[PDB]
Amino acid sequence: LWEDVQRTFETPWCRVDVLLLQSDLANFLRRADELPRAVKQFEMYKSLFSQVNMLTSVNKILVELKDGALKPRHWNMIFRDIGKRQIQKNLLDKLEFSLKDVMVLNLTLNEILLTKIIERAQKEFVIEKSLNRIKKFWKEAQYEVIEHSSGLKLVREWDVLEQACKEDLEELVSMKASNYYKIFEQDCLDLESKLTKLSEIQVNWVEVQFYWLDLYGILGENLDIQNFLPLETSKFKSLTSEYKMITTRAFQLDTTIEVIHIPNFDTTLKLTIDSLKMIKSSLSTFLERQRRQFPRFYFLGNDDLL
Amino acid sequence: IFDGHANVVYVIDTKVLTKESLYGSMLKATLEWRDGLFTSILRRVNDDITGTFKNSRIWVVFDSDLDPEYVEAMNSVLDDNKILTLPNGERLPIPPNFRILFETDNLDHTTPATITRCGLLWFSTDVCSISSKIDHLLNKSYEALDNKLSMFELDKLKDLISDSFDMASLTNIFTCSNDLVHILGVRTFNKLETAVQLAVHLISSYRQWFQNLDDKSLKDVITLLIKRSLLYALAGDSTGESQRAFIQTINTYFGHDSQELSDYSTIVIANDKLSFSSFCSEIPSVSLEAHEVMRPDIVIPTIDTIKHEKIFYDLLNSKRGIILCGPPGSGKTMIMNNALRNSSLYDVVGINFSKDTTTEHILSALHRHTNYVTTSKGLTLLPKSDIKNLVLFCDEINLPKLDKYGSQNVVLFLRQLMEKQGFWKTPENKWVTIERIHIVGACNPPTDPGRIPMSERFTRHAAILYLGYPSGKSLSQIYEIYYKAIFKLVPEFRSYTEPFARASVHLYNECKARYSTGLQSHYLFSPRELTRLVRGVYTAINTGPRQTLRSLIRLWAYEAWRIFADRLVGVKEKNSFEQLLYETVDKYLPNQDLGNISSTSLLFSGLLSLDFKEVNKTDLVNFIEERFKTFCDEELEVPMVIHESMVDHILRIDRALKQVQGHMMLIGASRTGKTILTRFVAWLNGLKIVQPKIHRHSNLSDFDMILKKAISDCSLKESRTCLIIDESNILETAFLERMNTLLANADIPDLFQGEEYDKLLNNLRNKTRSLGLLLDTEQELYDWFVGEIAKNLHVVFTICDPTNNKSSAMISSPALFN
Ligand SMILES: Nc1ncnc2c1ncn2[C@@H]1O[C@H](COP(=O)(O)OP(=O)(O)O)[C@@H](O)[C@H]1O
Ligand SMILES: Nc1ncnc2c1ncn2[C@@H]1O[C@H](COP(=O)(O)OP(=O)(O)O)[C@@H](O)[C@H]1O
Repeated sequence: LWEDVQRTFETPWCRVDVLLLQSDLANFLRRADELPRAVKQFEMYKSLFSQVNMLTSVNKILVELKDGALKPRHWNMIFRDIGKRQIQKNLLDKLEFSLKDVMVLNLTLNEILLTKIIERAQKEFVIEKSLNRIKKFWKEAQYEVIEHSSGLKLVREWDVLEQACKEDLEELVSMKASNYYKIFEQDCLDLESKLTKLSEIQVNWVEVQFYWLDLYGILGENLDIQNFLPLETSKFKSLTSEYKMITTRAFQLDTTIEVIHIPNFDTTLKLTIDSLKMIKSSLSTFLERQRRQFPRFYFLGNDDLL
Repeated sequence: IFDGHANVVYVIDTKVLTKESLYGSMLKATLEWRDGLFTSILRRVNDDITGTFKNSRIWVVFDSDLDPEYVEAMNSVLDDNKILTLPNGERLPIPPNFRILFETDNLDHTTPATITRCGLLWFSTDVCSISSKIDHLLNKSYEALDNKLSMFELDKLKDLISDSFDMASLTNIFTCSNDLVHILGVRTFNKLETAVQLAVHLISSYRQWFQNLDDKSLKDVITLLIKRSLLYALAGDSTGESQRAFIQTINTYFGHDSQELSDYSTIVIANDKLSFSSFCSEIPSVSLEAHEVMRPDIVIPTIDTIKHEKIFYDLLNSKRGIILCGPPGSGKTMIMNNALRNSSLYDVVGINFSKDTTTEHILSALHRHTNYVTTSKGLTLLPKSDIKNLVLFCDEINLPKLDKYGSQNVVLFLRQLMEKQGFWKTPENKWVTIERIHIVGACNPPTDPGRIPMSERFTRHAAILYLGYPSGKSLSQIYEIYYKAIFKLVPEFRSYTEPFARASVHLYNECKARYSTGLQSHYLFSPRELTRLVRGVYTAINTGPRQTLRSLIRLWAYEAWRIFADRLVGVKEKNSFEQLLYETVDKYLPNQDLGNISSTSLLFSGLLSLDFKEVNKTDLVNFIEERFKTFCDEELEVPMVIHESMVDHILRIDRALKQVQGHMMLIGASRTGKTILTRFVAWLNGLKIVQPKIHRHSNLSDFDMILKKAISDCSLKESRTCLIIDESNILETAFLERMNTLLANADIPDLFQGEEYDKLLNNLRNKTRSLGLLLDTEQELYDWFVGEIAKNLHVVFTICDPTNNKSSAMISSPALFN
């Protein structure tokens, strides 16, 4: 009984939970009355009853402290300011310190300092939870791709994941305003960089897919125009090959966020989109030249003339 | 038959299917052009030759009214070039065998060029006589029932039906019927089908007892049944005393040689005797319990109640869509629920229509109780899931607003369901036939502002029933039952149940008479108000200690003030109500021991003690002052002053918040302290306050996640929150309809799917297990979530002057007033 109480104190901070602590305290209170008179006359009952009533008094503060808001820095400053003591940093980082060290801080009398510390921790936790979301969300969230005429892997329903990343940027740039968030500032900036690189990657993927499928209905199947634009057709085929390699690399990567970690990726996207734009401009020039070669073509339109 | 050419028909309702579903559309990710219904069927007819199309004739009809935009893609098809012009891909040629039809009644939104390009056929009059229509309807019913029932009994009954009613007196009946006031009425030529179908079904219901009685008595009972059916179908929209007048009329004109139709006429058939005569005055008594004051599944039997129960059950068994009409306080929804849930053959699907409810919402609602099966007759099907019939209760069908060219699209969708018994699956692009999923709905008269007049097609295809306020006496008995139940708590004054009910009914009648929309457009009084005040009395008594007669009268008057007069303006109206309460009490109460009964002279609150009771003015003032001092200590520091009016408002707000439904409408002017007095009262009970944060581009999604997180906090951790919503917060109509739904309903009907549905389910699991509750029934989990949100959520509305158009819409909304 007293051994159970000592075990509860010696159980680490991360290993104790408020629900299990409440159940254990209920068991202690229930079994306190079952003790014979001889045990109660002994000091064991006095010590156990005092300790369990003390733990009952500090139940709510433990509930407040047990949220995911608190980081090891918060507990470090709690121990420094209140208990005027320190716990080994390796044990503090993994949140394994005895509940006795928590209690010797006299949580009841010093409840205001712990309350303001918990308020700051919750202010940082409002940021932390939104961080966790993107963290695991974009961790995978890959682009579902299919097959077109045995060619590239075009992404299906890509606009929804596009919009997801866009709103993730909006929320990451709006959470930058907080009272207690300066802990993950380097992490926050790292996440910002990752998602901004991804945003540019996505706004160029939409454009490159659009133009590649535009010219793919123009080149690659009808040899007449392919022979009519041999240099442009060769450039388009080379771009198709390199972008196919890029898509295979990114799709067997299986990690949307890690796509930025592939070197010469954004540069490849930029050169690809610039070359595609130039190819489309040259194609439009050829269209206009052919229309000048034959005035009646202006009625047929681009698709019909192609 | 004339040419021996096969016929191909495809019926499409225009407004139901959008352009990207009808003609298809390209995908804005790879420009893959989706087929769409019309283009798909055209492709099947033209490109595919396995089907017979050279020898056959192919016919496409657009039953719904057409708008130029839909034919803006068909005008080329309508043009002499005879080619389909797709936005993407090749242009589909169309053969002469591919004919196109259009059907409508309104030409306001049709270009004259289309009129020139099409062939116009007009119907300036009816196509058939009344008698011929009736005869065809009987033939239809006979052929519908022959393939199921015995042929000889069918022969006997159909001969007796043909020889039962003669068209000559029927003409007089219908002509006199036209000479009668209807609500959303249509010409008798439309109600003929409802009358005949109801009659034939109900006479077929008594098949087993048609072989052992004399044919004279069989003729008598068949005349009784046909008279009853004609009454109910033809005059179901009548006032009810005009129903009695029509009863007398048809009694006179129709043959008197048979057993005569009476007002409260019914046959209690039992296999003990040839029980077929007229039965009346059979109302049974019901004993209830004290806690059953507010369970929205409670109804009290009356003659009108049982009559409407039986008529509704008969016409559902008649397999016909039904639409209900009545004043906003007529009680349609809950009497319908009590009529339908107890049924052992029908399943309740209560769905509230919005300003705009998309069709796939109804499709999902069907999915929750149906499944897709594939047969040969109808290929894909959407029939029932269990064995009991599935009937969906659409609510306020007139609430949805028409499109930019008129006509409500999902109203036509319901027309498609209940006319052609199916619809078209938009992605599958194949017709699906339903299996007897009936349609029931209730709508206030369009004379009520904010209600669009309904298209005659929809009203014609269904049947109309109007039920009004059940007189004054019927209210007296029902609230006498309520008051005996409420006096089960206090047996001291059991015999005083009648005076309270009589006083309440008389006060309600006088409130209706004195105050009307002539002053302003919210002086509407309904039996719902009486039910709310009896609940208030029940809560006061249950929470309060033993009360003397004077105490009971005082609390009754206080609840009368809080239910009736708190919506009143001016002081002339207020003192008029005051003196009205004086004469009401004096007439309906012998005890003369009350003092002044005015608002200032009544001070009932539970904030100063555990027991709700009359309390001293000064003590309440001191308590409020101390709490306000605490507010200045910790809450927002604003120069504030305490007076009697704001103290009275604090009492009102506390009483409203302690109610089970803390849905409050606070109407006044600005700078009066309302938006902060509500915070004060909320903190008095220690609630949680959330105020929405809006912007100049705040879409629906902002209020969506704010409302969802508030709901979760009220549910996941039982925060017991209070919501303050201001006239500034309401600017768009989307979250307007969201709030209207969350008020009229109790949950979110459009976001509880997929991952949201699963997290709701697992959160219910976690909360029930943590609380030690064994509740694991999914439907009962949904109902318990409804109960939790109802028990823990309180929303209050702070509004500017009602003269504002937005404020006028706020006060005039049905759910918000209700
Ligand atoms: N037969 C009855 N049994 C019980 N309550 C009734 C009956 N008739 C009317 N009422 C009361 O009258 C009120 C009117 O309801 P109402 O606002 O018309 O509902 P709705 O408009 O949603 O159909 C209801 O709250 C109901 O309690
Ligand atoms: N009873 C009162 N005594 C003193 N000031 C009041 C009172 N009621 C309202 N006010 C004034 O109104 C302001 C608070 O806004 P409020 O009246 O709650 O806005 P609204 O009534 O438009 O919701 C305060 O600045 C205060 O000066």
